[PDB]
Amino acid sequence: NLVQFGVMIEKMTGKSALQYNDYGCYCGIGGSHWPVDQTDWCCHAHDCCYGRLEKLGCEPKLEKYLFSVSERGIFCAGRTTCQRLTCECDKRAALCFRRNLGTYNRKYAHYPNKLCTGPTPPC
Ligand SMILES: Cc1c(C(=O)C(N)=O)c2c(OCC(=O)O)cccc2n1Cc1cccc2ccccc12
Ligand SMILES: [Ca+2]
Ligand SMILES: [Cl-]
Repeated sequence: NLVQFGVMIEKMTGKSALQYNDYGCYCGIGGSHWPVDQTDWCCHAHDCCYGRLEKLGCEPKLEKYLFSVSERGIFCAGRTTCQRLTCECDKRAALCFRRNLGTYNRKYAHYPNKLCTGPTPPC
C-alpha cells in the first residue's frame, strides 16, 4: 500500500507525505476537475500512471516494491515487473513534486472538494 511512496515523497521533498494528501484536486484518493497547480498535475499524471498499470494487470495501489536514493537518483527494484512499474510511477511523481517545490502552496493542502471545478483533463 502507501508506505514506500510516503517514504519516497519525504526523501525527495523534505515534507511529510501528509502534506501531499488531499492536496488540490488530484492528490489523495481519486480526483476530478481541473488541477489547481503543477504539484496537482503531478498527481493527475500519477493517477494516469496507475490506470495504465491496472490495464497491464498490475495492482499499483497494493504492489510492494524496493527503492534506494543515491546521488545519481532513485533506484527502483522488485521481484515482479508490476512492482518495478509501480515504483517507476511513484518515482516520476516524487521527482515531479521536488521539481515544483517552488510553487507548492499550503492553501491547497486539504483542499475542499467543492472548490474543484472545470473539465477533467484526459490522460
Ligand atoms: C500524494 C498522494 C497520492 C498521489 O500521488 C495522487 N496522485 O493522488 C495519493 C494517492 O494516489 C493514488 C490515487 O489517487 O488513487 C492515494 C492516496 C494518497 C496519496 N497521496 C498522499 C500520501 C502519499 C504517500 C503516503 C501517504 C501516507 C499516508 C497518507 C497519505 C499519503
Ligand atoms: Ca489522486
Ligand atoms: Cl514479493
